[PDB]
Amino acid sequence: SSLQRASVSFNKPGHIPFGAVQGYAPGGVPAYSNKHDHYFSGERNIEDNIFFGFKYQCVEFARRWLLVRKGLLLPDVNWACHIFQLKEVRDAATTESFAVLQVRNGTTTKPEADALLVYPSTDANPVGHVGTITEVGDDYVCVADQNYRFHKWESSCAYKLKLDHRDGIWTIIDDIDADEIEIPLGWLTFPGRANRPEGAPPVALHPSLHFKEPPKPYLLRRNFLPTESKANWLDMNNPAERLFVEEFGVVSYYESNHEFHLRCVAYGTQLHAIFMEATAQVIESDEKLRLFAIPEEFWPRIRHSWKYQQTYISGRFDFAFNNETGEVKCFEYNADSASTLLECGLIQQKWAESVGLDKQDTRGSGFAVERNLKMAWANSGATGRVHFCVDEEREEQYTALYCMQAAEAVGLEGKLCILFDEFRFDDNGHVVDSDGVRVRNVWKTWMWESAITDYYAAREERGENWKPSPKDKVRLCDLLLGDDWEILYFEPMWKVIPSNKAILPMIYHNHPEHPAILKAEYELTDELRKHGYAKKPIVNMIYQQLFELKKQDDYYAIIGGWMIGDAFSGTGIREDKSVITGVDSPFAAVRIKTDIDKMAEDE
Ligand SMILES: [Br-]
Ligand SMILES: [Br-]
Ligand SMILES: [Cl-]
Ligand SMILES: [Cl-]
Ligand SMILES: [Cl-]
Ligand SMILES: [Cl-]
Ligand SMILES: [Cl-]
Repeated sequence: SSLQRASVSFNKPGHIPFGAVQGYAPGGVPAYSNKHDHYFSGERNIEDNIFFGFKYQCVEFARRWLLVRKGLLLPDVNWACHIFQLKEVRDAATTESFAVLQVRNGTTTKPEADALLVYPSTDANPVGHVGTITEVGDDYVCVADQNYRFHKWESSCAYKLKLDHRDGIWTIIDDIDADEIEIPLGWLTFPGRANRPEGAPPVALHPSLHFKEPPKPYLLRRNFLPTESKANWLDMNNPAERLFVEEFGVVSYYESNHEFHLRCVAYGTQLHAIFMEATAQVIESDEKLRLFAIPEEFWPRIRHSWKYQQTYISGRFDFAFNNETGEVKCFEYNADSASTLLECGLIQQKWAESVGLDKQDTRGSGFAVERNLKMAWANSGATGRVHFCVDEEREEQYTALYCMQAAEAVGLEGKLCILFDEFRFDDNGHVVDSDGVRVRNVWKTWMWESAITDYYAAREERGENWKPSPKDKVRLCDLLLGDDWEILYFEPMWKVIPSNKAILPMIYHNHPEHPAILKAEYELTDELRKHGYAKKPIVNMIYQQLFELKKQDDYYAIIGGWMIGDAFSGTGIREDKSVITGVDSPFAAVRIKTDIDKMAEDE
């Protein structure tokens, strides 16, 4: 019991883990959990060179289901909804094309089982959706799919939809969520092909239907000569974009193929899982917590943080990438607070528009950022007012205002706080703001170390019998390390752990397979002496292996990879001919070369 405000996590109640079997469609076709809406793993489902789809999206089910159930291969389709515009599929054995029949919703045709129901594209759901209709009642249809609902099925389908019948017309309506009604376009039948017998084994596919090995990934430094350029290209009204300009006063950017971007989504999301696992191990060990130099006095608190709050908004990986070898290696996870968010999720596209580089065939590397900040916030567990707290530093202010825009977009109320005078103590020692409201949610750039130092400093300046009264000005340590441990902090206190170089030998030991992990040890080893090592200490030592930074046009380049909530949501670059300090280094635009040009990340 004990915990007055609810613990929060991104594992929502109802939902089952990514990849757990939710249930089976008739014929023994399993539906896997995609964790939650709009989650994207970056990982392909391939058995025996048959590319089914992405782990686990809605089309992936459609396609898997069609093979097992009818012996027919659904062709490549970028957006679910485009399925309704298919005229033909293909035969698993002969490859001969095979005529689907398109049957529109809201006509005089009743729907029937073993059809692919297809929802349209909307301003509110841009790729649409595809399910299988497994049964058709008098007044409903049953649907089997992936990536719409996340529960353990209580039957052979995911859900039931209304089937309306008035004046001769049949209309499947999805009004389950009464404030997000959708009407499907219609459904594809496959007239002439019987279901495969139930408990028949799967057909083997003609090898000319094997997945074409994708192109090897590349990230390549390009030079462009803009024909059209815009004098003022940022929106000076928007406060975020203003503080940027007053901070920073034939061109260049990087081009990645779609495969490189997929490789980052997959490596990103997996590294995040790996760091989180590691972070649990540290949290449960007195020894490891002393190693990370967390003072013993803060263990109850950090441990509490870890139990109480399993949500978080941002963290940034630092990668190197080598074009010839294909290798992506991760140096570190700056999960407490990273610069570069506004640049990545806005300024670089804005810029690209200014030099006319947003042609049809490429996209802004951080297109997802905006939409995923909203989803982090919407699912963060924060409710009521959120205080965004920063220093007299513009870089932090535009970082903050950018997450406020996202916060305010999803129903949260926001208040930017520069330093600590917006706050006061009330009659009972609690921290409150200028309108008299008790603090409950705090997003901040202020670092936990800075707080821990201010706490130790504070400890004499007033003493140890001291108890806050309205007389006392609020300090950092009161705003982040006061007696109210149930304030949600964004980036929570446990985020110091995965940010700490001491986690690096632990993630190496737990998962040395991972193509992105670098060998790291607590002690020098003969093998590190051969490969080359860096001796990186902490807040004794850790030793990590070296990776070559390869140059293009003489520039070294480090890649930043954002986690926004649990989404890997984009990449940016900083480059330098000498040393990428990224306090003072030029940021570089990353563009992805790809309705024939749209992706799966949008689902
Ligand atoms: Br609450
Ligand atoms: Br940084
Ligand atoms: Cl897919
Ligand atoms: Cl009605
Ligand atoms: Cl058979
Ligand atoms: Cl403890
Ligand atoms: Cl409130």
